[PDB]
Amino acid sequence: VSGSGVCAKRVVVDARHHMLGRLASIVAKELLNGQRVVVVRCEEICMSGGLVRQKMKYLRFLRKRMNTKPSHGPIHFRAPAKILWRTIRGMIPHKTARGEAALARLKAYEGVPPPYDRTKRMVIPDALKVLRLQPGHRYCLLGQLSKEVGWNYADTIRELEEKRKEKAKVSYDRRKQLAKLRVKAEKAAEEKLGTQLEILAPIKY
Amino acid sequence: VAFRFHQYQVVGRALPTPGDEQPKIYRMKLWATNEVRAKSKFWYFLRKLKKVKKSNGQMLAINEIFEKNPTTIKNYGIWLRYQSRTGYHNMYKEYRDTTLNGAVEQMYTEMASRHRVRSPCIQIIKTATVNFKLCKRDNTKQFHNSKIKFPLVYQKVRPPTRKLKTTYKATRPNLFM
Amino acid sequence: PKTKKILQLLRLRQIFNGVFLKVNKATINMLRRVEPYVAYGYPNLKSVRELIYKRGYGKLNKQRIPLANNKVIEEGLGKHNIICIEDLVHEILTVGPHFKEANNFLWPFKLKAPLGGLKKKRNHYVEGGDAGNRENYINQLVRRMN
Amino acid sequence: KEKINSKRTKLSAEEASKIKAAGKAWYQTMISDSDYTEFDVFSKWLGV
Amino acid sequence: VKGRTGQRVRLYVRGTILGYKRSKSNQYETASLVQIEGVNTREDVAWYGGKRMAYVYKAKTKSNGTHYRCIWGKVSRPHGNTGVVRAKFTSNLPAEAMGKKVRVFMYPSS
Amino acid sequence: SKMALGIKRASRSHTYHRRGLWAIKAKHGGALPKAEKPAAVAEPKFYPADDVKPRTVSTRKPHPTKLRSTITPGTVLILLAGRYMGKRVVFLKQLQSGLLLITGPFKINGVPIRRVNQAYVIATSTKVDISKVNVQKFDDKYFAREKKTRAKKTEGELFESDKEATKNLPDFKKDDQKVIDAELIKAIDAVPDLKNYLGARFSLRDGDKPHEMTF
RNA sequence: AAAUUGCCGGGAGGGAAGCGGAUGGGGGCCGGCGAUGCGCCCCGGCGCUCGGGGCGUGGACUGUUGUCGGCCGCGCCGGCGGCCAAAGCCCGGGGGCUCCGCGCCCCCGGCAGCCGUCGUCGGCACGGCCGGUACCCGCGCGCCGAAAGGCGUGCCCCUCGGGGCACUGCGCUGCAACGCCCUGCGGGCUCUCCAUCCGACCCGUC
RNA sequence: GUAAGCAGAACUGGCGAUGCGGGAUGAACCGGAAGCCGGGUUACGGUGCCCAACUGCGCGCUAACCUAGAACCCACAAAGG
RNA sequence: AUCAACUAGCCCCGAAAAUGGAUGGCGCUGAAGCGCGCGACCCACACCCGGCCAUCUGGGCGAGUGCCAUGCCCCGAUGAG
RNA sequence: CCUGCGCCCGCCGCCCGCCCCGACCCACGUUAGGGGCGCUUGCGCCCCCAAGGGCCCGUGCCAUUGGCUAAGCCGGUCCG
Ligand SMILES: [Mg+2]
Ligand SMILES: [Mg+2]
Ligand SMILES: [Mg+2]
Ligand SMILES: [Mg+2]
Ligand SMILES: [Mg+2]
Ligand SMILES: [Mg+2]
Ligand SMILES: [Mg+2]
Ligand SMILES: [Mg+2]
Ligand SMILES: [Mg+2]
Ligand SMILES: [Mg+2]
Ligand SMILES: [Mg+2]
Ligand SMILES: [Mg+2]
Ligand SMILES: [Mg+2]
Ligand SMILES: [Mg+2]
Repeated sequence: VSGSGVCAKRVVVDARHHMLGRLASIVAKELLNGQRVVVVRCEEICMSGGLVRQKMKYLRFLRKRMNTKPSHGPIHFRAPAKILWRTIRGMIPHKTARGEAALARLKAYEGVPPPYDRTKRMVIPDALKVLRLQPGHRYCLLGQLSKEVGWNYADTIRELEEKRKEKAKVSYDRRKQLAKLRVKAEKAAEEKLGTQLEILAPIKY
Repeated sequence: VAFRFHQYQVVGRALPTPGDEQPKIYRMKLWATNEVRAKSKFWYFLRKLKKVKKSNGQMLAINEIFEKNPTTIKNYGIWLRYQSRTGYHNMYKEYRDTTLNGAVEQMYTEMASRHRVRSPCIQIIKTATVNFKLCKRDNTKQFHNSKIKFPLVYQKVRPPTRKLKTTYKATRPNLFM
Repeated sequence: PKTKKILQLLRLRQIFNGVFLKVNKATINMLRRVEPYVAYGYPNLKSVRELIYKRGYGKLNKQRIPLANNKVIEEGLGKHNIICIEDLVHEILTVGPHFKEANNFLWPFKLKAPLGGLKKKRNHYVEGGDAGNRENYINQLVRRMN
Repeated sequence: KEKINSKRTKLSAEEASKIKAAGKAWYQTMISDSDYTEFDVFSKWLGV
Repeated sequence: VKGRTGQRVRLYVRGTILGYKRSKSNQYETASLVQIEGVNTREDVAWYGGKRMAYVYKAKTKSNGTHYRCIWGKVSRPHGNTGVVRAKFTSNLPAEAMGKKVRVFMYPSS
Repeated sequence: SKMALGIKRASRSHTYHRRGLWAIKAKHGGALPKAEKPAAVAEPKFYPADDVKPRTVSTRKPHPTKLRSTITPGTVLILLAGRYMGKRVVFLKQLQSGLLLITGPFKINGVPIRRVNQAYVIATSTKVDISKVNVQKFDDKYFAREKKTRAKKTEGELFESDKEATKNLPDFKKDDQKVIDAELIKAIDAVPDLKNYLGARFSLRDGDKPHEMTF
């Protein structure tokens, strides 16, 4: 992993059905390479090995605390966005100025808040579940783990997403109509211009 | 391209002594990754089978055996002797390959996989082209079926070359088998 | 200490130094005792020629003199009717009556680290490592250290 | 390029007979199998 | 972007600084590593071998009437398989320059 | 042929032919000439204490710079740098110093006749026909700068007056430009869109990969 | 004088600081920090040196390109040789298998389209670092040519191309073309502060 | 000697006296020994992130509801299922 | 169509300790685990090519236009403490 | 609540500083399946592999001196 090499102002990544470790590794190198990343829908991140293994792993994590001052001890986050951020922090040198700067470039959210709902959301093929996991091997959703370890905002994230997904689908239909009339325009204009568009025939698909 | 393994005839005999100006000549068919390793393994068997060491011996000829019809599919049997963690065993195998070199390469691979056996621990007794109608293993027989038909249940999603690699993509990959 | 002494006699006292040897029962039994430390094989015409032109240096009065020209050979050997670099090649390749003199004349070759790498140096060539006899395959290794 | 009699006859047919017969005879030698009828115990397992 | 304002021919390709030539315990500031936009194989970067590069930054005070400063370089050789190049500049790049952008030009053309 | 030429050059016979010791065997009869002894000055004005070593007027004769194979007259070049970066121009001929002589043409691009170093150019595939254009009036000294002194520091009085003055490009050079571009445009006017092509600049729109892009 | 302290100005700070290598930003300082002279010339006065012009030059430091060497790295393409080479391809022949993977498998003999492995020979394109000539190369001594470079005679060779050898002499012998700045908001600095990456445990002692 | 990072011997090498690369970390384990530099290439070891170098091309085995397992020395696991 | 023993790969049981906790960490499940391979690549103060400093070696310089001769120049190898 | 001599807001006159260099693009869902379009509302048709695509005067010395200007497109501003 070297880096995307892209000049985008930011890259919004829809983390649904990505693998936490593979996604975190890709995102971490991007942050080090100076890029800014937004990751949305972290409740939908997938983890290999079922819920039971992942619950056990997380409750071993709850055991670790400074015996004489637990508030100083390891800080156990419940929200999926914070689970993602600490997994990324594990893959960055975060005790240097350079790694502090890298972590600043990362924003992680549960669900798709504004303005990121009207933005195009990219996917990282190297971490997708369909390509990285063999159908029939246990996995859980990072939202599911948080629910069972004490994240009390699962339902509000669910309420908000349904209203957004409905609001996005009517927009799907509105563009669906606009796409069709534009298509008929394509023909109607492309017959108005005859040989004058001949140079495009062998390079079109 | 190259085959990792090659089949060799190796010919050799003891040194002519003040008696026996015509010592007896031996041959084997050996598998190795080059001539040098082929000659070395010849002198292994001929020390421990026919009691002639490389020192008191002489090398006569070494030739590479090639497949006659590489473009066709042959079934194969391999009789092999190997060493486990607690002894020695005899094992028989069936393979399908266009060349017998290809058949041997699979055999070493499945021994290192299914049994953790390394190449310095395997001796190939006998090799053969078992014609179909006499193949024993069930894996090899299910391919002896004209009207063979099956889907590709596993299919790699990857660009033609790394030139077209990206990190991000607009849409999810579209797969159907 | 015994391995150390033999490599001094073979004029190999630095890694990736190369020299030319005559086959002998006396010689082969010296390589058997230092084999983990050396790779060796049978050189051919191209390997013997390119080594001597490109990386050949003479031992004139205990000093390492590059064989940039033929007069160095004439003054180096001369007495043994070796006059040119091309007869110096011939003297080495077809082991001749003065192979002793024309091979001691050549200073030990100083070779590159092999372009493309080695396999495991710790094993014999037969095992898949690099030590020992690799008879004609030494020529492939010459191309990559020359 | 201009189809001069390239690689014209190096030798005659009868030599081409014995030449190709000889190498082919050396071919059966190379790929010849041992019978394996030395091993009474393993004769069935070996298939011979 | 319709009716934009800005410099309005692009004769260069964007590149980003990744750090210096490294081992896991040593660092060599004389050669920096540069990711070039759109190259994705070790054979694709033979095209850029030798091309000049410019790290353009802004200093705090004006000199010759501008705050802009530029240090020039060239692409030397590929680094790895995926299309990263070793870059050499007149001066070693700033350690804070990593994660920033460089301009890869076509000037010493072939 | 690099080595084949090299073998030919060092041939004992052929270097005799090359140097021309025949035809020097001619003048001075059945012999090869002698020489004499210069430096009979007998008039040192000074005597340096350093062990003197005089001025070099080198006899070494560096080979002329090579022209890239695809830079053939009439081909359209893209300028990669300078104030005309991106401009598409016409290649006329190589000059004596090796610099390429190019024209906008100035009617179309605004690029006059000028030298461009071959390094800063990418040759395109398209071809103009210029083998009825006359270019011998141009040579390297045409562009010879004849630069003046350092005394005219551009100062507040001088900043815009230089712009508001005109003592610059002289009358014959602007008359020259009209001669060539008038001839050039005829063959340019033959090719459709070739006039538009030169008036535009080359640009890297997003996703254009030079190592892929054929020109 | 130092330790240590106050005031003024400047700089930096998330549980040490200091340190070694890099460089970037600020400072502060550096005019031997960086040149304007030398050769032909025409006078007009004191062959030699100053006063005007005419004349070609010529200056720290640094920029780009070219061309020659040296070492290196990468990519492409072509020829030859060995093997029974086999093979696919085109033709011909040879064995059993019993409704079967069945238009089955294996085998051999001719030949004239492509394609392993091992060795070798050749050409070409790109790129990196160093160097710039007192000899090695190279130049003048003849002509042509802007310059590459070419131009002569005789013997040997195939016999196209053209090829190879020939007698050899005198001297000479630090590669170039353009730039930028020139008391400046310029150039650099081994000095000071700070930032960042990498490295980095406190010395003496047994 | 039940053994011990225990006590005593034989041959060789190392540390001590020695930096450097790797084994996360370590006096003696692996590579390798050194003037101050430029360029090239390697050894041991590696190429998901930390961390320079492929989420490279192949074939199998493993599914752990015990912290599956994952580095010569080396930081154990046995009889038995 | 099937039965019985045996055999050996990975997995599981056998498998208990005191601050909170360690395949180095995060993590990984057509692996980023295990075994065997194939292409490249990355990485030492080691090897190669070059400059420079020092050591050591071997040379050249008088009927001297000749020199800190305790000097300059040339050649080769070398450099830990 | 918001400093009676203190502050705030709006317009143009710009001048610096800052980022950038086309810094253009909203479906959900699954992948042993899905997508667009018609009519039995399920059937047909066509498409399924990568944004490897579309869009955009995309073309003027960050952009020459003046006039004119459809239809179309982009910005600021007014209102809803
Ligand atoms: Mg990396
Ligand atoms: Mg390499
Ligand atoms: Mg290795
Ligand atoms: Mg060892
Ligand atoms: Mg004091
Ligand atoms: Mg203060
Ligand atoms: Mg510091
Ligand atoms: Mg500084
Ligand atoms: Mg060169
Ligand atoms: Mg046949
Ligand atoms: Mg002591
Ligand atoms: Mg180096
Ligand atoms: Mg000495
Ligand atoms: Mg040394």
